[PDB]
Amino acid sequence: AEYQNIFSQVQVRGPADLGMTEDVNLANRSGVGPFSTLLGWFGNAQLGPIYLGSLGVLSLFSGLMWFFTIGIWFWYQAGWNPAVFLRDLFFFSLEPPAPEYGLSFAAPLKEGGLWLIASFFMFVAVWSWWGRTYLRAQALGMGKHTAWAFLSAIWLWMVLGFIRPILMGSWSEAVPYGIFSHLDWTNNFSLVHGNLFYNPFHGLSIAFLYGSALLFAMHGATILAVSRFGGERELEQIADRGTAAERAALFWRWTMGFNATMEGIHRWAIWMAVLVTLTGGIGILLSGTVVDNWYVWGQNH
Amino acid sequence: ALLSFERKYRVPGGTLVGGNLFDFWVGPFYVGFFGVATFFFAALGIILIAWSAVLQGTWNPQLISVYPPALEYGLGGAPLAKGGLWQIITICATGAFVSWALREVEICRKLGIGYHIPFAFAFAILAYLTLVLFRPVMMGAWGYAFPYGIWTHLDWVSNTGYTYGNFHYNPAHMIAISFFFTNALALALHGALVLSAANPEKGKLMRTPDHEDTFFRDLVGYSIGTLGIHRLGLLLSLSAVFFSALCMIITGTIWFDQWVDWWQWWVKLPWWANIPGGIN
Amino acid sequence: DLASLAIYSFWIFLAGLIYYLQTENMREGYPLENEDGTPAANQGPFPLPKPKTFILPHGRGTLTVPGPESEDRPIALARTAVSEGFPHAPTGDPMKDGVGPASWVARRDLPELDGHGHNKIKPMKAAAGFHVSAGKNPIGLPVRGCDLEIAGKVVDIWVDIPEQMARFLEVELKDGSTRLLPMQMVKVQSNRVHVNALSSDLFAGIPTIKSPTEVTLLEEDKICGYVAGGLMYAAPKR
Ligand code: BCL
Ligand code: BCL
Ligand code: BCL
Ligand code: BCL
Ligand SMILES: CC[C@H]1c2cc3[nH]c4c(c3C)C(=O)[C@H](C(=O)OC)c4c3nc(cc4[nH]c(cc(n2)[C@@H]1C)c(C(C)=O)c4C)[C@@H](C)[C@@H]3CCC(=O)OC/C=C(\C)CCC[C@H](C)CCC[C@H](C)CCCC(C)C
Ligand SMILES: CC[C@H]1c2cc3[nH]c4c(c3C)C(=O)[C@H](C(=O)OC)c4c3nc(cc4[nH]c(cc(n2)[C@@H]1C)c(C(C)=O)c4C)[C@@H](C)[C@@H]3CCC(=O)OC/C=C(\C)CCC[C@H](C)CCC[C@H](C)CCCC(C)C
Ligand SMILES: COC(C)(C)C/C=C/C(C)=C/C=C/C(C)=C/C=C/C(C)=C\C=C\C=C(C)\C=C\C=C(/C)CC/C=C(\C)CCC=C(C)C
Ligand SMILES: [Fe+3]
Repeated sequence: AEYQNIFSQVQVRGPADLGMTEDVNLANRSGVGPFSTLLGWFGNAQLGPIYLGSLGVLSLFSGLMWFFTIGIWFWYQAGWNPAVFLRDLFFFSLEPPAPEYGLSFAAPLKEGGLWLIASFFMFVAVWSWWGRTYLRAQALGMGKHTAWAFLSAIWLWMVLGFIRPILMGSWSEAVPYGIFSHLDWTNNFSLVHGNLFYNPFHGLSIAFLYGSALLFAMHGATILAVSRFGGERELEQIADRGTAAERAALFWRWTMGFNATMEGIHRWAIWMAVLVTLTGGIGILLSGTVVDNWYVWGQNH
Repeated sequence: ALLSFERKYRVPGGTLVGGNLFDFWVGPFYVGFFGVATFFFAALGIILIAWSAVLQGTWNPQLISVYPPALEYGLGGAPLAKGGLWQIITICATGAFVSWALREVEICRKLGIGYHIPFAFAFAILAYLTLVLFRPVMMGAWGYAFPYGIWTHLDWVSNTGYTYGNFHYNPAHMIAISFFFTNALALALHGALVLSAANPEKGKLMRTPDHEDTFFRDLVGYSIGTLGIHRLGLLLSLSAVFFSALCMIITGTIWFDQWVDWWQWWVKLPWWANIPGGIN
Repeated sequence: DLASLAIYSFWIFLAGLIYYLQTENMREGYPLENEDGTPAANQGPFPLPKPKTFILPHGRGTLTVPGPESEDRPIALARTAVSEGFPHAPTGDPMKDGVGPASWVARRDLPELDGHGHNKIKPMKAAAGFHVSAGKNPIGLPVRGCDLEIAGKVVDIWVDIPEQMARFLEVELKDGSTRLLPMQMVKVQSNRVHVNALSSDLFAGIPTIKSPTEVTLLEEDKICGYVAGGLMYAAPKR
């Protein structure tokens, strides 16, 4: 058998890479963590360094508060018994306030207040982390793509628990923090709105989700098939096209009639995925606020 | 008809069957024995779908729908109008998919690249064959397979899912959904990365793979590497499909009850099975 | 209703995105040409995009695409039929002439630079702090060809510094001269290194580099292209 380049045959290690500097505040960067021989066979072996910063910490803190706040509640339902906790870990749940309380923060802790507490922490955690992925790129002088593509995910997240519950009149329409319970919520959201398979955005969402999985398979497999010509070095293959990007382009032209460029394929990649939560966000926002049943709508449009 | 850098690549050879007989192109499309093979299987199949359109009495795409034999026919053949067409079309679809794959192989041999593409395609080929071939044959009737209709096949999904309650509970389905969601997050990133590098703020210079690796170490404390993210992408994908095919081969064969009840094996563990409190 | 307005506005948006994406992918290769090299009559529905300029780091100038397309090299091929679409045959040694699976591109004759302007790929003997930290160490192992005959030995591993990764194996030949084999085309085994693409007698053919401490984009392409063409062209010996 020939070599497939899935796992490296020989690892090589040198001095820990402190990374580029540019306008980064080197006082916030931690110290290079260890080297993993494990991860080495697959990707880079170097863990760290990581950049902390004020925003990094605010987020990381909110993040644990959100995680602990839920857990305090799970232990509560487990009667502080370690065996129960482990046994029903999947069934516990932090439900939102009841319908009565509407959009107020008045609800008692034991019936949705604790949910509001948590969500607050999660609301801070997320956005702050967004800010972070924007500032880190600015420090390095790179484009804001990662920050923008992250917004797309924030979009759906925002609709599901904030935007939609506000437009409905109650925090009771948001998602509960629980493994099995948030699955149950999903199933209900479909039934109540007349089967989401009739929602055209949901239909499109699935298109891209499947598409993203098609595309990476394609892109991945491709770059590995011409790695033997230095394909993974995309950026320099952008500025100076090599035999790698040509054969790559030609395999797909000959196959399905058309192809991409070493820079273009990424523009496809970035959108294909971004649209998943883009269309999905819309689809969920128009559910219950404008369209009560997607089957009925599906009959008249 | 050619790309500015194409000619030098259009050389003879590489075919698996038929030497130089079909070794030629038509516009951008490369042909090859298998180029032909799928045209045959594709057209014949289309014809049959069109013929099953007249037997149903409609030409609307959103209504056409080729259904399989009824559970009464077992794994035998059936009359064209009552599942016999679906069975031949299925033979034709598989003939096209397979051929297409093999066609990509001959295109690789000519370009001297690796067989990663047609290898990754074989994974979708597998998913499909699980639904229309392996699951039915193990259950005992072509009827458990899905119909070829734009919406009718969505129903099949919806009906097949709710047969076992909330399908969400199938454990392999949960594993497969993870890989899908991940694989998208991943593709979203890898594409934004390579672009935020080649397209830096206005005026500045193209960044280097060094700034990429940097950028992520600062963000999450780790960078898989340009050869790694492409291995990962290829892996999150094929896996999400592997687990998907798996989550269905076990549904209706080794397990046919509500999926949500399968989770009792965990809660009914001697150690805590009786301890009071909690949810159970 | 609002929903109907939403989905339509979307399919409109989606068609403009498909338009945008497709043209972006036409920066290279276009405009198309006939087999004779002259511009083709039909270029498709999509137009060429407006030129964009990349300012390459380390004062290496700029790149504008789309731009004037030229192979900047000779193509030793000839037509095999009187009409379009048929294979073009190599008039010489496909391997030596650089055609088909052995094709290479005339990339800049400069080596790729890391973030700080230092050569990306260096032999390991001149790479400070780098060593083999896992797996078998190829260095010192005899290299075999697809014909099961020994063609040389490994005398060093060329590495990619910024990404810490093995990219080439410097091999010494019977005549004391070295060549580079792409890591990706060799199978490092316990007691040897097997190269399936080429046969013994073809190793001497592999294009050589001008400096002994660096490889230039061009040179990489020639080497990789040569080793890969062996797959199809060596075959009579493999
Ligand atoms: C995976 C589990 C279910 C299933 C569940 C769903 C669900 C759930 C949804 C779909 C949806 C779709 N499914 Mg499905 N689907 C299944 C199996 C198949 C098979 C097959 C050969 O087995 C095919 C061809 C399809 C095809 C399709 C698309 C028509 C549509 C999604 C767009 C998309 O982006 O797709 C991903 C692929 C790409 C982006 C690549 C481009 C491929 C194009 C889109 C193919 C068009 C085919 C055309 C309509 C059929 C032509 C046949 C002629 C004879 C040539 N499905 C299995 C049985 N499918 C979505 C929809 O909107 O439905 C109404 C949707 O919500
Ligand atoms: C029985 C129930 C219904 C149904 C009900 C729903 C409902 C209800 C919804 C979906 C949604 C989706 N459905 Mg559905 N769906 C059904 C059947 C299907 C089938 C199928 C083959 O049958 C398929 C392929 C899909 C596919 C999909 C996706 C396209 C889409 C979600 C995209 C996504 O990535 O979200 C995941 C992405 C996010 C949640 C993004 C936000 C993430 C945030 C920003 C990150 C937080 C991080 C946290 C703080 C950090 C954790 C990490 C730490 C290290 C611990 N559905 C059935 C018919 N589906 C969603 C949608 O958008 O629909 C339009 C949705 O609301
Ligand atoms: C889009 C429609 C629905 C929805 C539908 C589903 C469905 C359907 C499924 C999930 C599943 C999952 N969902 Mg969800 N989910 C929604 C919204 C969320 C919200 C937040 C919205 O803002 C979050 C964070 C989650 C998070 C999660 C994960 C805990 C879990 C998937 C693993 C994964 O690969 O994640 C992607 C994220 C990463 C790869 C990065 C971070 C890694 C995470 C933290 C790993 C979690 C591991 C888990 C705790 C393992 C336990 C096993 C131990 C042996 C005990 N969902 C919306 C409302 N979700 C799957 C599951 O298995 O559930 C039980 C599943 O089948
Ligand atoms: C209400 C129904 C149930 C449910 C019931 C089912 C059922 C039933 C099935 C799935 C399956 C899947 N479900 Mg579900 N599912 C539910 C809810 C969800 C949710 C959610 C957030 O709620 C999510 C994310 C998912 C996600 C998923 C996917 C992991 C998986 C389908 C992908 C796949 O197999 O592709 C694989 C890809 C293929 C099969 C296609 C193969 C394509 C072929 C090779 C090529 C075709 C080419 C074409 C003809 C060419 C056209 C050419 C023209 C020129 C264009 N489900 C609900 C709870 N789900 C399916 C699965 O696991 O399948 C194995 C499945 O059978
Ligand atoms: C097309 C949209 C797709 C997408 C894109 C996407 N996601 C993104 C991005 C993008 C483009 C980012 O840039 C951002 C990122 O940073 O990626 C590396 C991110 C991100 N996507 C995430 C999740 C995510 N994305 C999802 C989906 C998707 N993301 C879509 C498929 C999902 C699903 C499928 O539900 C999830 C769960 C986050 C991991 C990450 C953003 C991180 C964030 O918001 O963090 C706030 C911080 C916390 C909550 C910290 C606490 C975490 C745990 C509760 C505690 C345990 C861990 C902790 C490290 C322990 C510390 C212990 C101490 C002792 C030290
Ligand atoms: C890891 C697996 C992932 C993957 C990979 C993948 N797909 C691939 C490849 C790869 C690596 C290709 O090389 C190949 C390609 O050429 O892509 C451009 C392809 C491809 N993936 C395709 C589709 C596809 N992939 C999907 C999924 C996936 N593909 C996975 C996510 C899906 C989903 C999500 O359902 C679809 C629809 C094709 C566009 C393309 C292969 C094209 C091909 O084989 O064409 C010739 C075939 C015909 C002309 C067949 C017609 C056959 C019959 C005569 C009629 C139709 C019968 C059918 C049953 C009708 C169904 C109708 C539906 C409404 C139900
Ligand atoms: C081992 O034990 C310890 C003690 C260490 C802790 C263990 C913790 C455990 C076991 C935690 C388990 C938690 C789990 C499994 C949580 C799962 C959550 C899931 C599956 C889904 C979440 C869905 C939530 C989304 C939809 C939430 C969106 C929230 C928002 C958009 C923000 C909402 C904003 C509000 C209410 C207003 C706040 C105020 C303003 C206006 C700024
Ligand atoms: Fe890439």
